[PDB]
Amino acid sequence: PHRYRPGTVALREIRRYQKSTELLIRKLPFQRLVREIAQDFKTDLRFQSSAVMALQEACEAYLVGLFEDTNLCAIHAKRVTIMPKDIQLARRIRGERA
Amino acid sequence: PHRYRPGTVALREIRRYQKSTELLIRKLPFQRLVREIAQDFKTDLRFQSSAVMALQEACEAYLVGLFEDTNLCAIHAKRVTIMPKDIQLARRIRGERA
Amino acid sequence: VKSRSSRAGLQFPVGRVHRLLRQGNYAQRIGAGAPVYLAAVLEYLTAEVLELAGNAARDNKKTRITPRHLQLAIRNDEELNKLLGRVTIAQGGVLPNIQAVLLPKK
Amino acid sequence: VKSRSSRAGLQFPVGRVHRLLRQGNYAQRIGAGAPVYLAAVLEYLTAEVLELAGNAARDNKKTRITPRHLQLAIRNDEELNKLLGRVTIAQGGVLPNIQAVLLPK
Amino acid sequence: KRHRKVLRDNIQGITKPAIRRLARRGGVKRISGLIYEETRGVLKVFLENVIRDAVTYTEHAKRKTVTAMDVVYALKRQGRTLYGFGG
Amino acid sequence: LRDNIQGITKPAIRRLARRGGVKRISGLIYEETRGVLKVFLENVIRDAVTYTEHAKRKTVTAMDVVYALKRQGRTLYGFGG
Amino acid sequence: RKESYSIYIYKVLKQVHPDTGISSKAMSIMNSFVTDIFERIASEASRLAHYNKRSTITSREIQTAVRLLLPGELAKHAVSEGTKAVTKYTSSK
Amino acid sequence: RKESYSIYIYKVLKQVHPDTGISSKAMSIMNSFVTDIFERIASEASRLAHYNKRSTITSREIQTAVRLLLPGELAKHAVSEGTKAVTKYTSSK
DNA sequence: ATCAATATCCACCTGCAGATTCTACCAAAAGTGTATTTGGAAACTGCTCCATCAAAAGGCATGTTCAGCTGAATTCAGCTGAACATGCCTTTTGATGGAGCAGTTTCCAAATACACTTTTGGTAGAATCTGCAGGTGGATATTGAT
DNA sequence: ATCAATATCCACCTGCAGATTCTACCAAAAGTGTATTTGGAAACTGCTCCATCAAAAGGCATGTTCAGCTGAATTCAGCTGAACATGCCTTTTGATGGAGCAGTTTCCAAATACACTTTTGGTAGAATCTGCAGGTGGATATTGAT
Ligand SMILES: [Cl-]
Ligand SMILES: [Cl-]
Ligand SMILES: [Cl-]
Ligand SMILES: [Cl-]
Ligand SMILES: [Cl-]
Ligand SMILES: [Cl-]
Ligand SMILES: [Cl-]
Ligand SMILES: [Cl-]
Ligand SMILES: [Mn+2]
Ligand SMILES: [Mn+2]
Ligand SMILES: [Mn+2]
Ligand SMILES: [Mn+2]
Ligand SMILES: [Mn+2]
Ligand SMILES: [Mn+2]
Ligand SMILES: [Mn+2]
Ligand SMILES: [Mn+2]
Ligand SMILES: [Mn+2]
Ligand SMILES: [Mn+2]
Ligand SMILES: [Mn+2]
Ligand SMILES: [Mn+2]
Ligand SMILES: [Mn+2]
Ligand SMILES: [Mn+2]
Ligand SMILES: [Mn+2]
Ligand SMILES: [Mn+2]
Ligand SMILES: [Mn+2]
Ligand SMILES: [Mn+2]
Ligand SMILES: [Mn+2]
Ligand SMILES: [Mn+2]
Ligand SMILES: [Mn+2]
Ligand SMILES: [Mn+2]
Repeated sequence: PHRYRPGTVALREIRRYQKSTELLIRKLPFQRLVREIAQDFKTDLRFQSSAVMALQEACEAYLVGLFEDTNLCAIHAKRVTIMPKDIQLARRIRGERA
Repeated sequence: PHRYRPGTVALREIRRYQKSTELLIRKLPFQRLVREIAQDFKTDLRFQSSAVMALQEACEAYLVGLFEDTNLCAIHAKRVTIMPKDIQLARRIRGERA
Repeated sequence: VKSRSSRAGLQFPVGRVHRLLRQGNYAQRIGAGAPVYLAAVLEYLTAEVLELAGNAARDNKKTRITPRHLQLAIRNDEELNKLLGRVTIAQGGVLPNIQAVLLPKK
Repeated sequence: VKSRSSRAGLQFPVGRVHRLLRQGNYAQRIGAGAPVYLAAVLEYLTAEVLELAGNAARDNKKTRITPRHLQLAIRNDEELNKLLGRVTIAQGGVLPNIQAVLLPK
Repeated sequence: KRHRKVLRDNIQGITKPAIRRLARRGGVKRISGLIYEETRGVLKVFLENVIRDAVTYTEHAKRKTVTAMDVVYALKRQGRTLYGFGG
Repeated sequence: LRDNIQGITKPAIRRLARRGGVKRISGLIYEETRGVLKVFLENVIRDAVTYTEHAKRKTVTAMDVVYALKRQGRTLYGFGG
Repeated sequence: RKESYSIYIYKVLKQVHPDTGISSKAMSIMNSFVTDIFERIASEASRLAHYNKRSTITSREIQTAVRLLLPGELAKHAVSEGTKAVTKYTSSK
Repeated sequence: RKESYSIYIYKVLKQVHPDTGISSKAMSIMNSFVTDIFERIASEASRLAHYNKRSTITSREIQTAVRLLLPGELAKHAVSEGTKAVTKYTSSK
């Protein structure tokens, strides 16, 4: 029976995904989310596929960017685990609101 | 002999200066500083008094805001004392660094 | 002879707004209704912050609006605050606010 | 017939840049030197990020520059990183970077 | 003659492992159990704002199809400039 | 003789912190603060003076400073624009 | 000779609090406010017209620009006032 | 009928890196980059002409705009290239 | 300081989707020749702006004492990472019908372009007012000790 | 929480200088009335491109078990940063005189905008080329247990 200690596979995954550039959210679900939000803002809407793709590029870049700042806020608190508290702090300093 | 406990006068001052709108850096030393820094970019320069005043306004506003975010970072770390560490974190998350 | 501000039912100068639009390099032509609309919008927003600042001065037991009153007005209102989130008001100071964790225990 | 680009010793299209200046609503009139200068600067900056990106491609055993190479080139260069500090490069990913405190021992 | 099925709850399509992956690219090593819901909230706000402005550009163009340019312009309004999509 | 940035004194920095809600201040904060302050002023003044030079002037006007501040995303109200 | 929005701002001040005054510094701040919002709305309208290969900034451009620039409620009221002034102006010969 | 900077970008690519190619996604990003920098510089130039009650954007405006927008070294080299292009251009008939 | 159990690399292979080259029109530069502007470039203002001067005033620097806070150490419960089994559902491929971009004409409602004619917004002195800085005297808050 | 004792605030009134409002005139915009253009809306319509749809299969999402090591709680000591009294010096300020420049004219030479009229450079597909993504399998390294 073999078993990597907790943290090892996590760091492995960090290296893995920092090496690649592929989108990390599944395509179809994100497309559905977009159509849902848009629909709530306006019905009968159509989307160019490249527009959905742009939206996903923006969303993932923003979320990766936010997670870096979050990580810095957890490490500032002498922690290794990111928490909603951290996200909230990062977004407060960034000037984002609620 | 009378003595207020540490923290008391500090809170007093917080309320006092949060009530006022006076510039808090003394004017002449600041004008000195401004003229020096400016001297490094172009020599034999003159300054409108309203220009120096605008600079000091913008500046003190900037530093007070940064002190807010800094304080939030110190409180995030279960502290009550702001440290250079805190200013660093705030400025990194603000996008003024890294 | 009646000014376009009067014809639009506005205090703000429709003609001047038109001139500024032309001289601001925005487009090659400026429609007739655009300066009216813009002037109306600017006047509404002005009325808004002037009202809230008036209230803030009334609260301070003052008759004349100051930078401080404009700041207290703007920062205490969610939407004006958002609209001016990256604007600094000279001689406006800050809202009194102390993080609870900094207050004495008993 | 003499291309203005040629007369300026430039690869970037001086005439096109002048036209875009005219059509962009920036000013009533556009001086003849402005499009020359602007196209020159644009070409220079293009050359700089293409240089660094080409380096990234070579470092990664690649003949062809990708968005990834562009991202690495830009983020690893302080000046370009600052110039484009609020720009997002599609399919660019991020710089490998792990906070030291996250490593074992 | 037929309408699409109702769209609802699609934010849950933003799965736990996907959020996990995004955190990994952010260089995050350990994740609290309450992070995923917060992330979904924050993401939803982000998307709402960008899509709102985009669709506003669509409306103004008197179109019914949101274009990649609509999203690019929308993103630029919010200081999140995007390269790669005809920007 | 003392440096000009040192003319930005400890108690003034303290007062600014107070307006920002800070209750307790580490002794290393003041030098840090002076540094940040210097960077801010360098950036703003550099831009402003650039406006000045373009205007073929020798007097930095309040508008130059306001325009520079608007460039740095720090719009100031109250000085001519 | 220099010009500003001072007298219009004061007029609206009287229309909104009849017995309230305004200091000079405050008046400057209000001028900067009007100038700012002017520049935002105009710039966005310009962008809008450009995106659709149009050469005229019409009331519609100002409207969309308002919708994009002002937060929800304020935007709604701004659109209201705008349409009102334009219909009233079309209603004067 | 869509025009881009692609052939010019490719020319410069071959100049700095003769045996290196570029993928279409990367070329698209390059096109965005050029249009972006174009817009920043032209906007700043517009603004600068405006502030000084001038109606013409000359090479001088472009230059100051460049010094405002670009960080140190980048700016210095950009200014160099711009000046040389301009002098070379004006010497020709 | 050693062995297993995986994960990590690096080279070598090969057809394919994606990039580079080849050809062919057309909008877009570029070339001429009038036709305006525009922003210098000298000679002078009026005006803020710099430099002293000269006190007085607070405000800053210094040093002592010590409360209380921060950081180190220790503990443990329970959250969260790793591994595994199960089966859903996203991903891929290819086709099809038609909604909805755009591309082109066809034309007026609307804007521009002058030429005057009016009227309003600014400027420099004129004419009152709002707070601010002070001053008690009355409670509140803060701190040490029955 | 109550006994006393500094200091802190808060209220109500007060008097005045520093600003604010009000008044009185002249260029400069704003408004009119024509004479033209000109943008862009309406009405087909040639065609990408989006929305479904189908169907197979495997890449992953989901859910469980379980134990390691992380976060949170607790304690404690020492040393940092606050409060405060002391005494010195730099900032403030307040004209004052001088003069360095912004802010404005006033000319023209150079530069820019027009309006046509040729001349090419760049673009949209088709016709060739070819890196590189995936797929394997053996060497190297990494990790975790005795
Ligand atoms: Cl800054
Ligand atoms: Cl020029
Ligand atoms: Cl010659
Ligand atoms: Cl000239
Ligand atoms: Cl599959
Ligand atoms: Cl001299
Ligand atoms: Cl060719
Ligand atoms: Cl050819
Ligand atoms: Mn000097
Ligand atoms: Mn209109
Ligand atoms: Mn080379
Ligand atoms: Mn090279
Ligand atoms: Mn093919
Ligand atoms: Mn399942
Ligand atoms: Mn149809
Ligand atoms: Mn009048
Ligand atoms: Mn009048
Ligand atoms: Mn008048
Ligand atoms: Mn008082
Ligand atoms: Mn008072
Ligand atoms: Mn009383
Ligand atoms: Mn007086
Ligand atoms: Mn037309
Ligand atoms: Mn256990
Ligand atoms: Mn721990
Ligand atoms: Mn616990
Ligand atoms: Mn002790
Ligand atoms: Mn004493
Ligand atoms: Mn002189
Ligand atoms: Mn491979």
